Parts: sequence; C-alpha cells; structure tokens
Amino acid sequence: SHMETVFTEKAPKPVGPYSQAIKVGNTLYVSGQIPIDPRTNEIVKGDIKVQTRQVLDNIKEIVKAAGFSLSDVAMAFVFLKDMNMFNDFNSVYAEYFKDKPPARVTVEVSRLPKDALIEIAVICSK
Amino acid sequence: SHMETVFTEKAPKPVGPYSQAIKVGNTLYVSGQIPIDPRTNEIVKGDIKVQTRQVLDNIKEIVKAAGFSLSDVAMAFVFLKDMNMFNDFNSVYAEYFKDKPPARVTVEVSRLPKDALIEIAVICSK
Amino acid sequence: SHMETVFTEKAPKPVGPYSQAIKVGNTLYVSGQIPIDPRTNEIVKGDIKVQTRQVLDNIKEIVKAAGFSLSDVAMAFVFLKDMNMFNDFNSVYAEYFKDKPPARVTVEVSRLPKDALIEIAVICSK
Repeated sequence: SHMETVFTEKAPKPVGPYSQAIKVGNTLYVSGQIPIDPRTNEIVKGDIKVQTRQVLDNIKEIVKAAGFSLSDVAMAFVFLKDMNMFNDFNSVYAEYFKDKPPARVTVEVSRLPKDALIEIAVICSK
Repeated sequence: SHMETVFTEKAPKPVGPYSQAIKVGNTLYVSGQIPIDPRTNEIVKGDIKVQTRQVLDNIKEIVKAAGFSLSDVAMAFVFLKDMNMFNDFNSVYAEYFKDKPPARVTVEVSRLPKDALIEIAVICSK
Repeated sequence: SHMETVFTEKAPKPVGPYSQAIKVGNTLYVSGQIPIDPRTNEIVKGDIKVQTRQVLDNIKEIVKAAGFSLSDVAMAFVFLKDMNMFNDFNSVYAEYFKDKPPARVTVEVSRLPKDALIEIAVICSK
C-alpha cells in the first residue's frame, strides 16, 4: 500500500519480475545493480574501475529518481567476482560515499549476472 | 520488545539458533529458505524449477503466518548454485511476483546448505 | 539527517569508505564483520570456532556502542568460505543468540576479505 515501485530510464530497464527499487516511505530497497549501460542494455567495456563507476551511476540514478540521495544509503551489499580487485573497486566507490559512508558487506562470489565483475545492492533511509 | 518470532509448521522447522522470520511491526525479516519439504525435512526431488517452487512456497507460508503477503515483499536476495539456471528460476519466480515485483539481488554462490540449487531470503514491509 | 555513523575502538577500525554501522532511529545496519582482532588489525589465529567468536564479538561491540543489544538483531547474513564448517560455526553462533534468534541467511562464498573463513553482517531493530 505505501509500497511504491521506482523506475527511471536513466538506469538499466528491468527485464522480468523485479523493480529497480521499492520505496516505502523514508526507506528505499534498491536491486543489485550490474555494470549495464542503460543506452545499450549490455555490460560496459572496461576493467573493474569502469564497471564499478557504471554500477554506482546506475544506483545513483535509481536513488535520485526515488527522491533519495547517495547520502541516504545506509547499507551496501557488494559482490565481487574477484576479491583481488577490491582495492581498485574501493578507489572508485570512495568517490561516491565521501562522508558518513554506509555500512558495507563485501564478499567474492563465483559468478554474477552477465559475467559482471561486480554487483551492488543498497538499502537507504532518509 | 516489538520484535516477534514467526513460526509455522507449513515451512521447514528451524533446527538451531534462527527463526523462520522476525516481525517488527510492519517489517518482516525472513530467513534464507532452501528447497526443504517441511513434510520430510529434506530437499525436494527435482530440478531448479521444482526447487525454486519449493523455496517460494516456504517463503509464502512464512510471510502469511506473519500476517503479511507476497505482495509485501520489498527486497529479495537470491543465491543460485549455477547462474546458467537463472532463466528457469526466473520463469517460476515470475509466477509469485506478478505485480509491483520486489527489488532483487541475484548472485551465484559456490555452495548452499544441503547442496541446494537455490536459497532466497526476503525483507517485507506492509 | 536522522542517520548516524557508529564507531567504537572495541571493533575493527574502518579503513576506507564505510562505517562500522549506521543507526537510523530504532534500526541499525551493521557492516559485514570479519575475524579481525581490533588490537592487531589482523585476522585472529585459529579455526572456524575462534574466527566465528571474533566476528560475533566485533558485532556485539558495534551493536552495544550504538545503544542496541544482540537481542535486537533481526536478520543475520552469514557468509562462509566452507559450508562444511557450518556445524562448528553454528555451535559458537548459538551462544550469542539463545532466545528469539534472528532470521538468518547462510551461504558459501568463494572468498572473503583477508581470506577470512566467515563474515557476518546484521540488521537490528529495537
């Protein structure tokens, strides 16, 4: 009832039974985003840094569409194909969460959708 | 204090230090469910589709026991043993979340409890 | 705005763009903790049981610093390097959550930060 679907054309269009995000009042639940360019609907060319920047940009557009801001991210779930890429991922991530950074979970998985190097999901509270 | 344990005999009986779900007012936190038949306490026979249907049925019974409905699922965490099974998993999942589908996180893990093909945990808000 | 960063010297000091936890009113989001001894900033010597006890102690100190208690843990995300260690992990975990235990998600990942055997993140509500 107070649950709302969030959609923006500025982040990858959901194909299937999920929403980019679900807003319930001052809480936002954001889907695990992968490095899809919304212009092509395919993974962006580049290394972990380019992919991380694409993911966080996807998340930023979703969060902003919902009336939230990156500052409202309380908890981030970070899934890496390769934990050795952590330092490089982290240097880009640090750009987006400079102050009052969210709680974070970081693990290495064996594979991601579209063979992504990284997927990030967040929960926000404003 | 306003935290409540949720239990139903219609979903796998917890063996150990966890609850099927925890309800706090209009928010429900649901344990990662695996394809256990509550009748046998063992994994159901069948492929990813049969296992996915068992998991979602387990989640549905927990959610309903708690006074919630699948419509209240805001965020789903989906862990697959094999990302190549995604399309098949998704065809069953799509049956349970037809309208206003939840935010979703989907990754491939190296192994699950009882060597399950899939485990799903959800957060709901009503 | 009502979002607050949580920090205690009694749990591993964040190095980088994350907070040990984020408190928003009666909800706490806690980072995935690994078996770092805050005295050394390195992984503790020992098997899964010693590592699990270090992780849960880290989580306990964060939760207490925030004005919460382990009793307020609603949902735990448990990531194991090796699912065969589950029974041993569980025997220690059972010590910390004796009554009204949280909802739990448990999966095996291919690797963790610092090659940890286990990482745990929690969400609490008081």
